[PDB]
Amino acid sequence: VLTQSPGTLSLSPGETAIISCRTSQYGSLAWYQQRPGQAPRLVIYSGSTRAAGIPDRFSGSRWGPDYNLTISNLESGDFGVYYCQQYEFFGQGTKVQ
Amino acid sequence: QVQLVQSGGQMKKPGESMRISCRASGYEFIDCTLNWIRLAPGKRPEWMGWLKPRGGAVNYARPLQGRVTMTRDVYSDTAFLELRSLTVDDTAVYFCTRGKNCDYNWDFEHWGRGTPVIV
Amino acid sequence: QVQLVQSGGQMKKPGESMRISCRASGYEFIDCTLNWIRLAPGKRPEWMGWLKPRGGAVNYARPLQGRVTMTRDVYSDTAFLELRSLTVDDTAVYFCTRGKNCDYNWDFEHWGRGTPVIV
Amino acid sequence: NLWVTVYYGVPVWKDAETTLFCASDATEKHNVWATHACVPTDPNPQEIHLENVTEEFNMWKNNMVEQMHEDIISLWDQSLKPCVKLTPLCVTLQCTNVTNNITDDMRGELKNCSFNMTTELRDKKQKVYSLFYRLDVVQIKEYRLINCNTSAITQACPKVSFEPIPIHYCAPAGFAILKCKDKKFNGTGPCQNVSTVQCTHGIKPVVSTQLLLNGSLAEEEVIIRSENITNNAKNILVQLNTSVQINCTRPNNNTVKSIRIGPGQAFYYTGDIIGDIRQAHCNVSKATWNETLGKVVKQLRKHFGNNTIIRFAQSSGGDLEVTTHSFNCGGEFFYCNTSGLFNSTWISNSNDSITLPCRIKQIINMWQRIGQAMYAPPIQGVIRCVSNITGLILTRDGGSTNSTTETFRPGGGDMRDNWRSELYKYKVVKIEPLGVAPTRCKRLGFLGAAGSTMGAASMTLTVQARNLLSGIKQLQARVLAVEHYLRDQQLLGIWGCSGKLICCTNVPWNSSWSNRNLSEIWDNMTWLQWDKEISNYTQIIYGLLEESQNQQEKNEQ
Ligand SMILES: *[C@@H]1O[C@H](CO)[C@@H](O[C@@H]2O[C@H](CO)[C@@H](O[C@@H]3O[C@H](CO[C@H]4O[C@H](CO[C@H]5O[C@H](CO)[C@@H](O)[C@H](O)[C@@H]5O)[C@@H](O)[C@H](O)[C@@H]4O[C@H]4O[C@H](CO)[C@@H](O)[C@H](O)[C@@H]4O)[C@@H](O)[C@H](O[C@H]4O[C@H](CO)[C@@H](O)[C@H](O)[C@@H]4O)[C@@H]3O)[C@H](O)[C@H]2NC(C)=O)[C@H](O)[C@H]1NC(C)=O
Ligand SMILES: *[C@@H]1O[C@H](CO)[C@@H](O[C@@H]2O[C@H](CO)[C@@H](O[C@@H]3O[C@H](CO[C@H]4O[C@H](CO)[C@@H](O)[C@H](O)[C@@H]4O)[C@@H](O)[C@H](O[C@H]4O[C@H](CO)[C@@H](O)[C@H](O)[C@@H]4O)[C@@H]3O)[C@H](O)[C@H]2NC(C)=O)[C@H](O)[C@H]1NC(C)=O
Ligand SMILES: *[C@@H]1O[C@H](CO)[C@@H](O[C@@H]2O[C@H](CO)[C@@H](O)[C@H](O)[C@H]2NC(C)=O)[C@H](O)[C@H]1NC(C)=O
Ligand SMILES: *[C@@H]1O[C@H](CO)[C@@H](O[C@@H]2O[C@H](CO)[C@@H](O)[C@H](O)[C@H]2NC(C)=O)[C@H](O)[C@H]1NC(C)=O
Ligand SMILES: *[C@@H]1O[C@H](CO)[C@@H](O[C@@H]2O[C@H](CO)[C@@H](O)[C@H](O)[C@H]2NC(C)=O)[C@H](O)[C@H]1NC(C)=O
Ligand SMILES: *[C@@H]1O[C@H](CO)[C@@H](O)[C@H](O)[C@H]1NC(C)=O
Ligand SMILES: *[C@@H]1O[C@H](CO)[C@@H](O)[C@H](O)[C@H]1NC(C)=O
Ligand SMILES: *[C@@H]1O[C@H](CO)[C@@H](O)[C@H](O)[C@H]1NC(C)=O
Ligand SMILES: *[C@@H]1O[C@H](CO)[C@@H](O)[C@H](O)[C@H]1NC(C)=O
Ligand SMILES: *[C@@H]1O[C@H](CO)[C@@H](O)[C@H](O)[C@H]1NC(C)=O
Ligand SMILES: *[C@@H]1O[C@H](CO)[C@@H](O)[C@H](O)[C@H]1NC(C)=O
Ligand SMILES: *[C@@H]1O[C@H](CO)[C@@H](O)[C@H](O)[C@H]1NC(C)=O
Ligand SMILES: *[C@@H]1O[C@H](CO)[C@@H](O)[C@H](O)[C@H]1NC(C)=O
Ligand SMILES: *[C@@H]1O[C@H](CO)[C@@H](O)[C@H](O)[C@H]1NC(C)=O
Ligand SMILES: *[C@@H]1O[C@H](CO)[C@@H](O)[C@H](O)[C@H]1NC(C)=O
Ligand SMILES: *[C@@H]1O[C@H](CO)[C@@H](O)[C@H](O)[C@H]1NC(C)=O
Repeated sequence: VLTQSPGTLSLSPGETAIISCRTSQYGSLAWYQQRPGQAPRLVIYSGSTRAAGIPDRFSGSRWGPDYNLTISNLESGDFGVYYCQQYEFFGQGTKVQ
Repeated sequence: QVQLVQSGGQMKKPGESMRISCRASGYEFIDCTLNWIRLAPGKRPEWMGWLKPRGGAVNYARPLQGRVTMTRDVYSDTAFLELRSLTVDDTAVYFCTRGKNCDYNWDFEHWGRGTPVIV
Repeated sequence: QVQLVQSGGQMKKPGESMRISCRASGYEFIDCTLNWIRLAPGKRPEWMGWLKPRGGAVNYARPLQGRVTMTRDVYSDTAFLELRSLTVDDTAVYFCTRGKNCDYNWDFEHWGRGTPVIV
Repeated sequence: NLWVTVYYGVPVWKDAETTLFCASDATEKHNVWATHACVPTDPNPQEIHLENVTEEFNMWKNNMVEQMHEDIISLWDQSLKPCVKLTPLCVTLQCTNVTNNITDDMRGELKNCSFNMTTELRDKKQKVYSLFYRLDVVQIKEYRLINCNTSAITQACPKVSFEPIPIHYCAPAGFAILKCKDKKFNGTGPCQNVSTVQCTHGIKPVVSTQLLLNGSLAEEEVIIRSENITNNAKNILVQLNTSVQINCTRPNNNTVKSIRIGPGQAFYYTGDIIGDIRQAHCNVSKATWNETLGKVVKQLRKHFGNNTIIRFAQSSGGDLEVTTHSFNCGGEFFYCNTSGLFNSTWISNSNDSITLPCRIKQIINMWQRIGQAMYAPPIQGVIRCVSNITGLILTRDGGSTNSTTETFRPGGGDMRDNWRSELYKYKVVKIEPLGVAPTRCKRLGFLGAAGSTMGAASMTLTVQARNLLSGIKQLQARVLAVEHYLRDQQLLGIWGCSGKLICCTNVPWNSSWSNRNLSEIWDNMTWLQWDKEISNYTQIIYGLLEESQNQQEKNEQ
C-alpha cells in the first residue's frame, strides 16, 4: 500500500533528515515519532500540519502521491523510529540514528 | 488533558487468550472513536481495529478477523482488546489511541503508555 | 378517528335498572361532552342527557329526571348511563354520542355501535 | 468611474448553521413524537427552483443532522418525562425458564420472573409474575433488569406510540433551506439543480441501526454516499433505488397485564402467552434483496475497481443495536440478526423469503446514553409490520491487504446516519442581504433570481428582504435574527442608506476589487459569484463607506 524509505538513516545531530514515503492511495498522510520506551506521538498530520507541542523543525512537502518528512537540526530528543500512516495503513518505519 | 491508561506487561503462550484494558479520560468516551494498534518490533506496525464506543461498533483488520474481539464499558470509560489463538507473530507492543479531532480518527495524537505482549 | 364502544345486548324486566358502559377513544375524553340518546322504533328519538366528563356535570331529560343517572370513570375514559324504573316504553337502542366539534355539543358526528334494550 | 453601491436584499448566503423550527401536519397524533411546540405546517407553500445556481453541499458536515439528533432526543425525553419511572421495578427477580410442561429448555428466550413489587399502598407488596426477555435480564435463579445498576429506567406512557411521523425542519427568519434536486447526487460537492425551501419534505424519525426503513429512495439508481469511502470510520450510507420489502412479526399473543406500582403509576408487563412460544422474525424478499445487493456491489465497484470481489458479512461486533438491525415495530423493539442478508460474496464478471431471527427487547437504551433507559410496555396481540428498506448503513473492514477482495458489514451505533440519509439533500444558509457592487450612479419568490446575473437579480431585492423577521434555543434564534436585521439596518444607517434599499454613494471603486470593466459584473456574474470574489474585501468597502458617509455628513451638516 505504502512504502517508507530508507529503512535506516545514520545521521549526526544538526543534520537534516529526509524520510520518504510513497503511496498508491489518496489520503491524508501523518507522521509519528516513536522514541524508544515511549509511545509514537504524532509529529505531523494532513501531510504538512504540525501537531500541538511539536517544534517547527518538523515539516513535510512533496508533489504527487509521495510524501517527505523534513526534520532540520535534529536534537537529542529525536532519532526515534518514524512511521508514515495513510488511512490505517502504516509504513514499515525508518529508524533514525 | 486527554489520557489513555492501559494495563499491560502480560506474557502468554501460543494458543492462550489475552485481554488488554484501556481506561480513557479527558473527553467524552461515547463521542470519540478509540483505536487499537499492534506495533510489532522489527515488523510493519498494524492497526488492529477501531471501536466506536457509543454503539460499540467495531471494525477489525482483515488479517485479524475471527481472532480479535473488542468490547467496552461506558460507565467506567474502558475499552477492551481481546485476542484468541495467539501465535509467535503476535509479539508486539499494543497501544490504545485517540485521534486529534474525533471527526478524523486516523491522525492519532493521544497514545497510551504501551502494553508489551511477549509470545 | 373518534370511536365510542358500547356494551349491550341487555334485556330487563319492568322495575329493574340497566347500566350501559361507553368507552371513548380518539379524542381527549375529559375536554368533550358526551350525550346519551334513546332511539326507540316508531316514536321520535328522545335525547336522554349530556355528561361533561371533567367536572362530571350532567343534564337529564325532563321526563327522565329522577330515573337517569350518568357517571364517568375519567381514568378508564368510560361514561356510564344508569336508567331506573324500566317500563315497556323504554325499549330502544341507546346510543353514546359526541358532537362534531367540542365547542357545539349537538352535531353528533360520532355515534357508538348502539345498545339494544328490550323491556 | 466605478463607485460603491450598497444593495440590501441581495440573494446571497453563507453556510451558517442555526436552529430550525418544527412543523408538522395537524389527538392521537399529539402523543406520537410531539412536544406540542411544533407548529401546524402548510401544503408545501414554497419550493422555488434556483435556476442556474450551483451550490456546494456536504451532508456529513452540517448542523441539520446534529439538530435532528438533539431534537429527537429532546422529543423522546419529553415523551417519556410525564411517564412512570421503574425505580420500583429494580428488584430481585426469581426467574425460571418459560415452561412447556415438558423438559424442553428456554423457548423464545423468555424468562418467567416472580418478584415482589410495590403497590398503590406503601405498606403492602404484590407478588408479580412477568415474562421478561432474556435480553432484558442479567443473572445475579436470581436476575435483575439489565439497566437497573447503570440507569434510571423510565416506562413509556401506554398512550404513547413509537410509530414515526414526518417532521418538517423549517428555516427561521433570515435563513433558507437549500435542497439539492440532482439525481444520483452523492451528498457532497457541487449540486447543479438547487432550490430554496422554507421546510424539508418531512423527515420521519424512523429509528433503525443497520437498514434504513421508511426513508426516501434514490431517483434512478442506488446511491452510495460516504464522506470518503477509503476511510473505514466514515460509515457508508446506501440509498436504494426501489425499496426491499421486509415483513416483520412478533408471532406471540403476549397477553398484557398491568399492576399499580404507586399512586398513578401503572406498570404494564407480559402476563402470559396463550399459544406456542415463537421467535420474532423478519422476512426480507429474497429475490428483491439479491437484486438489491447486486445493485449495491455494482455501485461499490464503480467506487472501487471494476474487477474486485465484494464480500458481505455479518456485523463484526458491538452492542445489540449494532450487531443486529434494531427497530420499532408496532410498539415492540426488534433486534434482527442480519447475518441472513450480509453473507454473499460477489465476484466481478423464486418467491422465497430470507427469514432473519429477531430478538425482542423491552428495556431500550436508545442512543446508548449514560444514566438513561426506556422500558417499552408490551403490546397486546400478534405484531405485524410491513416496512420498506430504503437504505443501508455499511462499514468496510480495514487492514485491506491483498486488496483484490473487500469486505462489507452492516454498520450502526450512530443514529445520525439515519438522518444523514434523509438530510443528504438539505443545507441551512444564512441570508446576507447586504451586498456591494460597482456602478456609475455616484450619488419570483424568496431567493428567486439567485442564479440570475446581477442587475436582473437586483430588481427582486424587496422579495428577498420581505423574508426577514418572518424553547430557549428557538427564542435565542429569534433574537439573533432580530439582531442581524438590526445590525444590517444600523450599518445602512451609518452609511446613510437605511431607507433606500439601493444606495448609491460617494465611494470610488478600486480596480483591484475584480473590476472586470462592469460588463461582466452585471451581464455575466451572479450575486453569489460576486460576493465570493470580494469576500475578502467587504470589510474594507464597509470601512470606506463609513468613512465617506462620516466625511460627507460632517462637510454638509
Ligand atoms: C478521499 O479523501 C482523499 C483525501 O481526503 C481524497 O484525496 C484527494 O483527491 C483529490 C481528487 O480525487 C486530489 O486532487 C487531485 O490531486 C492531484 C495530485 O495532487 C497532488 O499532487 C499535485 C502535483 O502532482 C503533479 O505531479 C505529480 C508528479 O509526481 C503527478 O503524478 C501528478 O499527476 C501531478 O501532475 C500537487 O499540486 C497537489 O498539491 C497534490 O499534492 C499531493 O502530494 C502532497 C505531497 O506533499 C500532499 O501534501 C498532498 O496532500 C497531495 O497528496 C492533482 O493532479 C489533481 O488535479 C486535477 O485537476 C487539475 C485541474 O487543473 C488537472 O490539471 C489535473 O490533471 C487533475 O485532473 C487534483 O488536484 C487530492 O490531491 C487528494 N488529496 C489527498 C490529501 O489525498 C480522495 O479523492 C477522496 N476519495 C473519495 C472517493 O471521496
Ligand atoms: C414503516 O411504515 C409502515 C407503514 O406506515 C409501518 O407499518 C405500520 O405501522 C403502524 C404502527 O405499527 C400500523 O398501525 C397500526 O395498525 C393496527 C392495525 O390497524 C388495522 O386497522 C386500521 C383501521 O383503521 C387500518 O388503518 C390498518 O391499516 C389496519 O388494517 C392498529 O391496530 C394499530 O393501532 C393500535 O395502536 C395505536 C398506537 O400504536 C393506537 O392508537 C390504536 O388505538 C391501537 O391500539 C396501529 O394503527 C400500520 O398498520 C402499519 N402498516 C403497515 C402497512 O405495515 C411500519 O411500522 C414503519 N416502519 C417502522 C420501522 O416504523
Ligand atoms: C409463570 O409462573 C407462574 C408461577 O410462577 C405460573 O402461574 C401458575 O401457572 C399454573 C399453570 O398450571 C397455575 O396452575 C397456577 O395457579 C399459576 N400460579 C399463579 C400464582 O399464577 C405461570 O403459568 C407461568 N407462566 C408461564 C408462561 O410459564
Ligand atoms: C451493570 O451490570 C452489568 C451486568 O451485570 C455489568 O456489566 C458486565 O456484564 C457482564 C455480563 O456477562 C458480566 O460478566 C460482567 O462481569 C459485568 N461487569 C461488571 C464490572 O460487573 C456492568 O458493568 C454494571 N455496571 C456498573 C457501572 O458496575
Ligand atoms: C447471528 O446469527 C449468526 C448465525 O447466522 C451467529 O453466528 C454464529 O455465532 C456463533 C458465536 O459463538 C458461532 O459459533 C457460530 O459459528 C456462528 N454461526 C455461523 C453460521 O457463522 C451470530 O453470532 C448471530 N449474531 C447475533 C448478533 O445475534
Ligand atoms: C434454561 O435454559 C437455559 C438455556 O441455555 C439452560 O442453560 C438453563 O439451565 C435452563 N434453566 C432451567 C431452570 O430450566
Ligand atoms: C417475596 O417476599 C417474601 C417475604 O414476604 C419472600 O419469602 C419471597 O421469597 C419474596 N419473593 C420474591 C420473588 O422476591
Ligand atoms: C436538472 O433538472 C433538469 C430538468 O429538465 C434536468 O434535465 C437536469 O438533468 C437536472 N440536472 C441534474 C444534474 O440532474
Ligand atoms: C461524488 O462525490 C465526489 C466527492 O466525494 C464528487 O467529486 C463527485 O462529483 C460526486 N459524484 C456525483 C455523481 O455527484
Ligand atoms: C413501499 O414501496 C412501495 C413501492 O410501490 C410504495 O408504494 C409504498 O408506499 C412504500 N411504503 C412506505 C411505507 O414507504
Ligand atoms: C431502479 O429501479 C427501477 C424500477 O423502479 C429499475 O427499472 C431500474 O433498473 C433500477 N436501477 C438499476 C440500476 O437497476
Ligand atoms: C389473545 O388472547 C385473547 C384473550 O382474550 C384473545 O381474545 C385473542 O384472540 C388472542 N389473540 C390471538 C391472536 O389468538
Ligand atoms: C408482506 O405482507 C403483505 C401483506 O400485508 C404481502 O402482500 C407481502 O407480499 C408480504 N411481503 C413479504 C416480503 O413477505
Ligand atoms: C443471487 O445471489 C447469488 C449470490 O451468490 C449471485 O451469484 C447471483 O448472481 C444472484 N442473482 C441475481 C442478482 O439475480
Ligand atoms: C439561466 O441561464 C440561461 C442562459 O441561456 C438564461 O436564459 C436563463 O434565463 C437563466 N436563468 C435565470 C433564472 O435568469
Ligand atoms: C486601492 O488599493 C490600493 C492597494 O495598494 C491602495 O493603496 C489604494 O489606496 C486603494 N484605493 C482606494 C480608493 O481604496
